[PDB]
Amino acid sequence: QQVDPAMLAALQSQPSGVTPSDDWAAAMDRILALTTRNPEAFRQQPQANRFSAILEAVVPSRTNPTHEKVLAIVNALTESKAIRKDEAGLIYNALLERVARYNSTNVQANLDRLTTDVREAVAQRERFMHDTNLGSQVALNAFLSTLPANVPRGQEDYVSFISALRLLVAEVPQSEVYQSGPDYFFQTSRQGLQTVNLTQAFKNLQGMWGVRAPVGDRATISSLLTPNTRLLLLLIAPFTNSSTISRDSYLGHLITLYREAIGQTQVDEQTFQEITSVSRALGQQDTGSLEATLNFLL
Amino acid sequence: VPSLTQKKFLCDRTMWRIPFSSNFMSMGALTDLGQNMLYANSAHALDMT
Repeated sequence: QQVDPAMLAALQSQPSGVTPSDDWAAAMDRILALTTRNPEAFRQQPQANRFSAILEAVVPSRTNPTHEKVLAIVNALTESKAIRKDEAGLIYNALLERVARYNSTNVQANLDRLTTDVREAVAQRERFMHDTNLGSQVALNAFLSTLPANVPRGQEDYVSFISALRLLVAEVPQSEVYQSGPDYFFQTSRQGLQTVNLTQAFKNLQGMWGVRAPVGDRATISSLLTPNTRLLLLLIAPFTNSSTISRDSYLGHLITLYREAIGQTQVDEQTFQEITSVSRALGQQDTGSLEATLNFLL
Repeated sequence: VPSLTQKKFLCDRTMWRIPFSSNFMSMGALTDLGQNMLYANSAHALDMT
């Protein structure tokens, strides 16, 4: 939920009340009675909690940030799942033994360099959540360095389909591709369904890019296509404008018609939101509020 | 028959607590009259007889 780990290190090892040992500029801010909200609040403390603050502010203490700088590292390693969460009580029990064994002027200044690049040079972790080359760009640029670029029929639409497929894994942060076994896959979401067999799809689409099929043929592709190729073309449909594969290829009978099939449900869901909200507006059997509703929409 | 009187009080199981404060009350642990000697290295003796 947080952005930075060192703020949680500054939340688990700093005093919540204002002390002059660490925040002098706020502890002296209220001794001299110069504060906007509640100014006159330090005279009326007795000699117990005046001298226990007014001595320690005009000459500060000299504490040791060794126990605090390591929590800005041990947290920064468990935020990125390098360590198990069940385990950080051991490594801080081992790093604090480490940097007190080999302590110097250098290591106290070398940890302090390392609690800055886990703050402002950990912006790469903010970066490839957006560009998602975790598993979407550099894991697919091996796939595009695997397919043959010499297709006999349809030389131009072959390199515009994968030009529209690299855009698919780029405009979606959740989708990713990977190497499992001798073939590459592609899931549209983490914790997600609809895994396409990406090797067994472009091998099915090879020798298929030029057909120029007529518009009176529907039930032939049970022995020609494969339903995951029929689902990969479903996942390429919203990111494919009308200028990719124009009109008369058999993919124009597929990719354009898949956008119309998505174009049905992206307005009939708004119809389905109306019907399920008027069954309780007039009084309708909720068991029979979905049987006849779906049959009108399928 | 006539009678003198003589009396005592039994109060066992407890101390006699004298509080080192000013109004002799229990206002806190770090007492009232005590805390004016926090930064007074001032060797008070006492002949409590």
